[PDB]
Amino acid sequence: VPIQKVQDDTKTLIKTIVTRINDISHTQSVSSKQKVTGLDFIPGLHPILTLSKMDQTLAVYQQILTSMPSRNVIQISNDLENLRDLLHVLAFSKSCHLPWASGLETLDSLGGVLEASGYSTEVVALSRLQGSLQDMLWQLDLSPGC
Repeated sequence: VPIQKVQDDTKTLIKTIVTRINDISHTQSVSSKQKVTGLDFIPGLHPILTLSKMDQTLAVYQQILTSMPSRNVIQISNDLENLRDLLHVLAFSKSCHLPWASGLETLDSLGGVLEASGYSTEVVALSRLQGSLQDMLWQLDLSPGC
């Protein structure tokens, strides 16, 4: 299938996945209930990553999301797979072949980004995962390399 068909489903998927984050992110008021965020900071930056890094970002976030006994963020973990599915078929139409991320490749190489500083609240993982998802969409119009 053409890249444009893959992107059509990826555009709506990312925009729909982020809606679940936004729905529980509606309570991230200024110093109201956004407590236990480790140190009131966002060490999960939103830089320019490639299709290979995009799949890996969802794989490594799953290793932190598993530690979150909150149906709100767990139901979202299954929706991340749907983005990655198209992402693998996307690079195929670009003559590029990316490796399927296992999950447990950089659990510790990334776990230090958060320091596990009371990372048990939804707002925290959601504040990181929110733009992490949208950070795959704009990227398809920037530089979706492999």
